Amino acid sequence: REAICIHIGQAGCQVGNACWELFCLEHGIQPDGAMPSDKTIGVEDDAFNTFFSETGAGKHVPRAVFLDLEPTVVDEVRTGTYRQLFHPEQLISGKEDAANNYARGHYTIGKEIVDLCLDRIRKLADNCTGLQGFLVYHAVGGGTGSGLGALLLERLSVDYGKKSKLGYTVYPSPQVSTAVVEPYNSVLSTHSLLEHTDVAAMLDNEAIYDLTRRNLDIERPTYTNLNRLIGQVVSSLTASLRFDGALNVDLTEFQTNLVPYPRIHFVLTSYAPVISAEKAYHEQLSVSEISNAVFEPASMMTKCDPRHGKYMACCLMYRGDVVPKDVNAAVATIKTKRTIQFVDWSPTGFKCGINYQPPTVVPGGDLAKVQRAVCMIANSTAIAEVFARIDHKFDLMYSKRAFVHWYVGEGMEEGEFSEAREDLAALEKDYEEVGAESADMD
Amino acid sequence: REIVCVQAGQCGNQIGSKFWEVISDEHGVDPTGTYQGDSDLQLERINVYFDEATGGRYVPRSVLIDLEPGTMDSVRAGPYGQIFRPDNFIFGQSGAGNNWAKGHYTEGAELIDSVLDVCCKEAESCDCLQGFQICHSLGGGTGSGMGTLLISKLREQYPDRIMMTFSIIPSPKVSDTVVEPYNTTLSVHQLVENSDESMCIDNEALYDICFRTLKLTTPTFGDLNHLVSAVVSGVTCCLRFPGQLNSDLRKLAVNLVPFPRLHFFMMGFAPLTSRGSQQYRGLSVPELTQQMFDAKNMMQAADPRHGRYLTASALFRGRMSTKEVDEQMLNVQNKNSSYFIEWIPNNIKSSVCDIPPKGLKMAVTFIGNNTCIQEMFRRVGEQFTLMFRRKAFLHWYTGEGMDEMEFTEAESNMNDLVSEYQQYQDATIE
Amino acid sequence: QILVGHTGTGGMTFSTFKNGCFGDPKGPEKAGAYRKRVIPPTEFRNYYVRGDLPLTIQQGASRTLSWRLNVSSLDYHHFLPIFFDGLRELEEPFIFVALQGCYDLLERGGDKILPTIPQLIVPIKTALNTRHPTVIINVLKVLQKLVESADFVGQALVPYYRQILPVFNLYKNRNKNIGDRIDYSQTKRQNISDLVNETLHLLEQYGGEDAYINIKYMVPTYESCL
Amino acid sequence: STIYNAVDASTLNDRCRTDLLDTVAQLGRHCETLPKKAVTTADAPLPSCTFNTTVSRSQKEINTYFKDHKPKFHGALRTQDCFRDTRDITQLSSKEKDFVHRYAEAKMKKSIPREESDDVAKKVATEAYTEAFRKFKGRDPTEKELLEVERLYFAYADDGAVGVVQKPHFHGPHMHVSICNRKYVTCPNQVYRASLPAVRNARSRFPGPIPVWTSTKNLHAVASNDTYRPGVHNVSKF
Ligand SMILES: Nc1nc2c(ncn2[C@@H]2O[C@H](COP(=O)(O)OP(=O)(O)OP(=O)(O)O)[C@@H](O)[C@H]2O)c(=O)[nH]1
Ligand SMILES: Nc1nc2c(ncn2[C@@H]2O[C@H](COP(=O)(O)OP(=O)(O)O)[C@@H](O)[C@H]2O)c(=O)[nH]1
Ligand SMILES: [Mg+2]
Repeated sequence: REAICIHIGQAGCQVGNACWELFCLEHGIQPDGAMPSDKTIGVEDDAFNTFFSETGAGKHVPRAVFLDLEPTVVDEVRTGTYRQLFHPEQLISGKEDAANNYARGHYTIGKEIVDLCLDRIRKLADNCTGLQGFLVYHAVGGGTGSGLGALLLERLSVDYGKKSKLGYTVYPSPQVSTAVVEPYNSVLSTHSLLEHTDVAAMLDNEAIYDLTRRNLDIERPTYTNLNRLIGQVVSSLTASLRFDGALNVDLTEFQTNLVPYPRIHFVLTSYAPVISAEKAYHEQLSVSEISNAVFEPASMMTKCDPRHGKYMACCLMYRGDVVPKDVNAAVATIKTKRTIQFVDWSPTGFKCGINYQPPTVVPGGDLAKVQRAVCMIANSTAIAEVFARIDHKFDLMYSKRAFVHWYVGEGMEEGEFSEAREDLAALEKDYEEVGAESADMD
Repeated sequence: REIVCVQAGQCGNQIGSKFWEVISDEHGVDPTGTYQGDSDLQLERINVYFDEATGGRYVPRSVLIDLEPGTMDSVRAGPYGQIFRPDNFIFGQSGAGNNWAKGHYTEGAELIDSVLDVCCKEAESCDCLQGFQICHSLGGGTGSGMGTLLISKLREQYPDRIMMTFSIIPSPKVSDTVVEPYNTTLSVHQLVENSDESMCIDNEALYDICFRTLKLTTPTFGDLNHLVSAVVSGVTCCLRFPGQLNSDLRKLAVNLVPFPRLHFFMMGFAPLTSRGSQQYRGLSVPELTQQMFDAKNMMQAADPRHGRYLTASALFRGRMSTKEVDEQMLNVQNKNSSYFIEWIPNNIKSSVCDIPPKGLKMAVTFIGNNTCIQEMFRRVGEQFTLMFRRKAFLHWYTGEGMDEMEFTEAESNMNDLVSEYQQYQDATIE
Repeated sequence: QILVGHTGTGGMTFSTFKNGCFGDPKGPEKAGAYRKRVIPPTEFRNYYVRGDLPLTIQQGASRTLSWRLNVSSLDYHHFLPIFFDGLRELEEPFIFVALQGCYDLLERGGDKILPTIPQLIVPIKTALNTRHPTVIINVLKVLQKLVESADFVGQALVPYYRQILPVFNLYKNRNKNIGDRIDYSQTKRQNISDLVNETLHLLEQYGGEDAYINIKYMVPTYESCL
Repeated sequence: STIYNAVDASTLNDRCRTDLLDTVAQLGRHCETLPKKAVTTADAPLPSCTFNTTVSRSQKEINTYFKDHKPKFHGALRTQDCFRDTRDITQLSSKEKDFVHRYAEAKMKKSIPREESDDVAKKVATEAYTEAFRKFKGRDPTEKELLEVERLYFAYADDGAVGVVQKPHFHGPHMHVSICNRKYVTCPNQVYRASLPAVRNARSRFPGPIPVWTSTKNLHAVASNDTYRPGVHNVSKF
């Protein structure tokens, strides 16, 4: 039933702002936390419970923490429109950033703030009766997102144990770039995400820019568009928990169906009707068309082409007015395709979900209003190509020790570069080996 | 002579809801629980499925079990849900996750004592108890694991009664879950030891019934569960109404099972025909018999023409001559004689009951014991072998605690079941 | 336990295979009143070890007791309760000293035994609660000596039957039936039940004019002797 | 519950108990001796990351009985033919072989001597044909007229005569209909040994398991989708 969202650093807080805007507007909670008396929701209803708790006077408050080392973004949240919605204890801010150093966040600065984060998260977890995982939003390119995200995932994994941790991560884009030191932070980051996450979803800003230029008709996109798309995706994935449907899918079903081996937990994500209002009225939108859409690489939110690898498992979430015959016909058509290939050890490649609540539309010009949508999470060996470009950039920089004195000065051994690069190399070799056909019976 | 039903998981709860709709309609029970029927023949056997509550009321002798309450709000929301006794709902707080080991070992052993307590409370109230009836899917998680757990406990506690199961099995084409082969194989291993008679259904055959025979434009799981509720309520009809040649579940078992491992049966129900076509064909015993043996109207993907009938049974409802029933069963046995095992001189049992279901002049339900059921199991075993050689998802089951030896035992037992059926499918050279 | 194939009862059902309570059929756990209890430590040990008792163990040819002061001049109000507290001991040399001390103080106590009756009630009631047969026999013999020691002693013990008699009820009907065989336990007075009956008879005899009502009140089976 | 414990707790007598147990034992033995496929096993050179365990999931983990009986009936009808046992269904028919030889003769544009064999059936058939030809016409038949033996079918009669089956019946089950309808698996008019033809699955027919609803010009109709897979049907004559 309940899930708690943890937002770290700049990207994670801004995406959290867009997400909570969406979840408020879909349930109908006023920005003051109340609910107007003219709505037909009913006082008794419970669907909000996944994301809000009431104090008993009927105000709503959300199950989230916002974590940052610089004040500016959280003070922006504090002075914005949702000021009265959040409890002030939930908005935690340090004094100064981790300055794009993973070492500064992990060793020097995050160590001071981390115990406050655990005390607030504990205060949330004590006010639950069916917590079924943590959702984490961060970028691995920056210093505090990498360092405090890793440290916090380690501490959470010791303290909470078996509870599931699902990550949405903004990875360094393959040719769009914002800072020089992105490869070092991403390599050092991937070791912690490897050990301390149950499923990891990969996002690239260059892909969401491509999707908003190509599919939407936006000449001048900004981060709010990308964050609204991410919010729509999370709302689609959690809708299966919150509303009635023909074939429900509990959050444990994603991990059970999608993950074949305990290390093979990095997944590709895509969303079908990313379409503008003018295009949406030019096209019919049947179940099979959006199912065909989620498999085109032009639809993906991570910059990888799945045609260079093999799928192991797919999980398809349908929400809205959909009928099982269309889901079955679509999956059989996908299976028919020749450019879509599954590993021969995974014959039953698909998991389905069907929910009656159509996706909510948030005021503005970034998505049409539609009666049905499908969202996909899939595990594929193609992801090894995504890591290879970071490793090439790391090798280029590390060949001259271009910046290492900063990292060594803030507390890290030089050995950690070689260790992390060898561990990510082993992850590539794992994806090479798992994708090798079973030619042992010859 | 009272039957106790067990309904498990979402599929089981939905099929059960449709079953209790069909039975309450046939016996004229109002959704308030009030008797509103129009003949004494309805009242005189109401005890078979209903218990009597004070001043008029009737309560249905059924136990509802599931591991997450999501389903409970759907069944509670159904048209008859209020009728059910509150104490009969036993539920947990988190789902089975479609994992057999979780459903069998952690929440299974946690809840099972309260389910066994309810089943014993219900059984000891009957003046004479007939067999149990269970509906569940074999491909799921809580259905397979906890259903077979409960079956094992009831077989320990009631070894002299009959144990009958209706079971849903995964289509090779209509997949919904990646780990279906493991759950199916382990559940079939449990059933072949535990069950006395088991009927197996694939959703693909019910879908083909709906599309080809009924020509439904937009079928839903409610139609499939209506077909299932029709056959389940039909098999028991001779238990609870008068007739010229009465029959009983034990007599069906005695005539159907030649050897104790050969207890897996196919089902069919004959008067299915679309509303446009119905003006074109009247009901008659030859027509019912022809549809009854037509594989289009049969609820499994295996076809009888690829196997042989060991035995079959037909139960007729309605006012009809016995001569036509006997001569039809002789004519069908004679005309298709190559498909019947030759060392048994007569393979078909007939039964005749006076009271048809409301609004039909006549109906028949068909139970068949044919070796072509072996084809489904080889297919499931193939997908299992593809998955098992590579340890594709095995770490989930081993992390719960299962030994790989359970998987090798279950595979060996199913393979021996397939072999035993396979020897009887092909006749000797002579 | 795992399910091995080819061993189930599948397809083999026969009527021949046939197999309102608020508590478990085994019944409640026993809490026996005859079980022995722990022995609390006594002040007699401390008084003997420190050396406040005016007596010595004279060895000679056999163990006796010698007193530095004549017995008739001691302060019974102080001394008598400690000796009665020594009846609870079980190991040497405390038991011999306590028993011989109580006997030879009761032998020549005089007219001062009567005022110190209420002080001896607590040692008596705490000795009998131990449910150890040896101290029970010892305290029963001590009571038999005490009742006939001086005048008016028995009439003072009538109000205190409430604190002494509950132990007596356990061992009043426990004699062994050996038929025609002869009993050799009579020589050393090691039987408990006969001692209980004799003590009850003596207590009623010396009680006065209303001891029977109280003894009957506290021992239901008892019937009068006079 | 195990069968042994159930029998021990049952209320049978000793003889029925031991008979039941022995029947179960013989059924198990016959199941064991019946040869079909064996259990599967894992491969030897499995790669890595199939045994390694992530720390998060490490925290997750909890740490002869059967008898043969052929009772013959006196005076039973004949159900086999000497001529029938020689032919094979898979090989092309004798008329087809004659056409193949005539095809070769036409292609080469010259006569080709026929193959010679010492089969008894050919000799018997030629003897009978010559006798009947001499009966009908008072001449011995010419070698060109003896080529009819290849085209026709031959079979014995009940009294030992040799004749020709004019209208052969299908070698599978078929119907001889009279005042009553009857089906015959084998009949004297069949020219090949009895066998059961193979049929397709009932649920892999022209529309798939889930058809798509389309329309004609002005009526509703049905069509197939990817759930329908046509058969291979890779076979050709000659
Ligand atoms: N999609 C999306 N990406 C963002 C957003 N903000 C920053 N990014 C990207 O994330 C990377 C920068 O990471 P930051 O979040 O700024 O790093 P940080 O967590 O603030 O770490 P510090 O600089 O030490 O405070 C760049 O690739 C940015 O393009 C955002 O709001 N949405
Ligand atoms: N006929 C029928 N099949 C169902 C129903 N609900 C689910 N299924 C099928 O059963 C399989 C899912 O198994 P499920 O019932 O969810 O297993 P469970 O979670 O243990 O109860 C899929 O093949 C579904 O299509 C139903 O109401 N009727
Ligand atoms: Mg920052």
